[PDB]
Amino acid sequence: METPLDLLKLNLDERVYIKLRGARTLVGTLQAFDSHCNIVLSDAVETIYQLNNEELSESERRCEMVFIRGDTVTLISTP
Amino acid sequence: SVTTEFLSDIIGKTVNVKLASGLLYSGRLESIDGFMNVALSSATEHYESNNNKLLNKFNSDVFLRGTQVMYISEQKI
Amino acid sequence: SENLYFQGSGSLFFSFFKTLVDQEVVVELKNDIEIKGTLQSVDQFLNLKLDNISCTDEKKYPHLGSVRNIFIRGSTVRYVYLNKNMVDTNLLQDATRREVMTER
Amino acid sequence: KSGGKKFILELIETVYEEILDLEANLRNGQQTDSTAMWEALHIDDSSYDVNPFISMLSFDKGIKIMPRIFNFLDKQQKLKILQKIFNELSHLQIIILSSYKTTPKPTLTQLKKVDLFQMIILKIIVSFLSNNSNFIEIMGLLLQLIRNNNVSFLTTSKIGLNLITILISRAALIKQDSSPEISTWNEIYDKLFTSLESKIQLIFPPREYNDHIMRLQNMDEAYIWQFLASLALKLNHQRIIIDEVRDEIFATINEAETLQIIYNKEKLYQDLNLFLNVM
Amino acid sequence: VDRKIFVLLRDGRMLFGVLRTFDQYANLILQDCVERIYFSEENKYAEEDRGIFMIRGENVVMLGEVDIDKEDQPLEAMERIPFKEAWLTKQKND
Amino acid sequence: AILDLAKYKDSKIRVKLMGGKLVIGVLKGYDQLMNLVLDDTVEYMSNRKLGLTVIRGTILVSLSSAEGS
Amino acid sequence: LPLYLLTNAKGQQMQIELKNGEIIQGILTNVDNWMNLTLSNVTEYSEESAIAVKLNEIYIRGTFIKFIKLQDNIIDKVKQQ
Amino acid sequence: EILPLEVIDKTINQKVLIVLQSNREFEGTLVGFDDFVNVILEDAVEWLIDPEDESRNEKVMQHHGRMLLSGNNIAILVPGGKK
Ligand SMILES: [Co+2]
Ligand SMILES: [Co+2]
Repeated sequence: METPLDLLKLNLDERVYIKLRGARTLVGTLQAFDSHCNIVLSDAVETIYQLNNEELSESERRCEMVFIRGDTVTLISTP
Repeated sequence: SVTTEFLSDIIGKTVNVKLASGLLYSGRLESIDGFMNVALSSATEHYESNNNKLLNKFNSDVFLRGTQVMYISEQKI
Repeated sequence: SENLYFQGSGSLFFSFFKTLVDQEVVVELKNDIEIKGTLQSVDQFLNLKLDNISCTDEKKYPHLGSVRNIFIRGSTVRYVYLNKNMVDTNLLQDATRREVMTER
Repeated sequence: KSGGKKFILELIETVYEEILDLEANLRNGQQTDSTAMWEALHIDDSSYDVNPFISMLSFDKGIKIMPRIFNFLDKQQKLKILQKIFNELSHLQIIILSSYKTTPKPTLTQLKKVDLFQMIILKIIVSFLSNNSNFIEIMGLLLQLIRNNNVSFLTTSKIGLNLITILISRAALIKQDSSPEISTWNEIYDKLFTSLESKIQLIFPPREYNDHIMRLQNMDEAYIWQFLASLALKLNHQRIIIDEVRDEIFATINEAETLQIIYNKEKLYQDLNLFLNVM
Repeated sequence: VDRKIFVLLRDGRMLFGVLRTFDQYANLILQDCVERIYFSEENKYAEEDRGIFMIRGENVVMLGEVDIDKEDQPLEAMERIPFKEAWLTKQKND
Repeated sequence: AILDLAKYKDSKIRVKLMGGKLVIGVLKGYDQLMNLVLDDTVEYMSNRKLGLTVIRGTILVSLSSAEGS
Repeated sequence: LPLYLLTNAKGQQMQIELKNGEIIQGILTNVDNWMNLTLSNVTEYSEESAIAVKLNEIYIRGTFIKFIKLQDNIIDKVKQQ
Repeated sequence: EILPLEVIDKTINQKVLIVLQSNREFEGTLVGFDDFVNVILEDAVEWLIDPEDESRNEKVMQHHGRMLLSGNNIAILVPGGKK
């Protein structure tokens, strides 16, 4: 019932899924955020969707700790 | 205050929220941050039309960026 | 009971980065460019100045041998990669909850 | 989580809020407003199938916030919580995960979460039962665990099995001086044994289990032997124990089927030796 | 705050000059700017002069101080090709 | 403000817009923020007359006279 | 501060590029607090065309300018050399 | 003196066509708007538009009920609805 941010605050220390505009999605364990949707992830694994010569391909990276700037964020939900 | 009045009485209805990416999310509207951040339960994902390939279905609450919302509409049908 | 990841209402990530000053981080930009370097300062908009950089050359990229320090417009950053040692994750969640408490 | 997990996350963040103010009230404030925080734990509230505290005790940030929450608590509130953990011990979603019976192959993450609950909650319970306990209240805690669960189910769980060990050991470690209590203890002890009596050596985990854990890292079963040593320390009782576990002792001593990396065989002998040195 | 720097812009073009009155938003005013394009894959490059440049802050990606002279010698072993070719090549590359 | 719009009344209006669109028409009215009312308006295709329109000032990128109308 | 500096470069001809790649070359006649420009003698074109229509006059909104090239200050350039 | 919000005001409860910066427009009955020019449409038809061929414009949805179109992207408002 609280603003969508509060629901996002419900997910702290949990695995979150974050969607970015540029055909990239992340799933990881959320540690912090502000109202601009800037985010710190603690054990995320990124996955990138591409267009290569009429085939869909998906490479992925993982890292221990990453700040991610909010203005790229298009959606959030549980893994 | 017609717009704020609109978000009030649409809490709980099923809607279509299309982003600037052209992506379209449907399910039940319960947040309306007023930066027009939206939270939806039972959200489905289609590219531009309900008639297209289901790209993703969500089984928990979805959070959507207000800066990216193009429109919100009831999915009466 | 006041922690370092917490100074005031709307300055969360600013205080967070101010905590990372003088630490070696790697910044990746929206255009895919990655820059390894040492953080020397941040501002309220999260622009970064990196000292003593090291880099991965690039297709679009011409390499300037004399450059040791760069200014980076915050609005062009995608990621800032860190190591787990640099952050108290309990505290980073705590101060976050205090801010949300305030910001509502 | 019978509840929504929307609900339990609310709860667990409300407790996080309330304890964030109560800690923030140390700039001077009327500090003990814990009467407002406690009501969020729902310990008293038997309005659910599983008590909402036991539920949020399943989540990671729940276990992580237990030492702080115990700081603003008052024994008989602390005792009320420890009674709630024992009374519904078979409802803990981390009793389930330590059990080989229910969670046969536990993801590395789930192994971690078990280690966490171990490091945090046991410390609390081991401490509270040391600097803050009555013998008769230890009886109460123990008896509560017995009468409300399928004992020996718990013996499969690292957490439960270790828990049992703590109750018993600290109890019997009251050998110091200063009656009916002694009479009561015999009655409980006898009552516990029965359930185990047939099913001891169900304790020791299946080989596949050990194989799965072993593949994920490097099996330390010192916690099992430390338990069997604890329960022994009731003469016919001593006999039944050394009986059903005998072949496992015979297998474990045969386990040292290797002599001559610098393999640490010392560890395996120590566990069994800790048992036998005791009894 | 009178330094010679390079700037890379959002569209991918590189400007070089000496800065003034910059960074309140990082919006910059430069003198004697040069747009330089590199292709290391063919040992070529291209230039064209920009006298006084004013830049709106949302368009800068990054900037930093350079020593022009140290960077010249590499310039030397490469063939300067026409600017037009580089612009057309660049559109091909991007 | 900076440009006094009174001078273009019922004169051809050529109007560029943020999204790539160009619009031409005769000025009928305005606001302090350069919201505009245009009559007889033709919009241009970037990789077509509808006549009556209201243009948002926030989206305005350039304006000038056109011999066109 | 940027607006202020440009306001001293007032009255001189220049070539200004907008956010969408259109180039406007003209004579600056006035400037305001919002980085608005008068553009008194204008010709308008694309980079593709520069490397194509004149209308005598144009009004441009400050927040949409990407950058603006102003002409070399003759005395300042000679002092540099 | 004719003022843009007033002309637009005079269009409430009439058919109206709303065009975005991109090649997209929504036609429907305009219910109301605010200071930030967020616009409410009723039973809106949604179109994608082909710049070159009116035949290749594409009708993407018929909406029913009211919809809120965020005023971020609104470029053009047409009273009478794109006759
Ligand atoms: Co990436
Ligand atoms: Co064994």
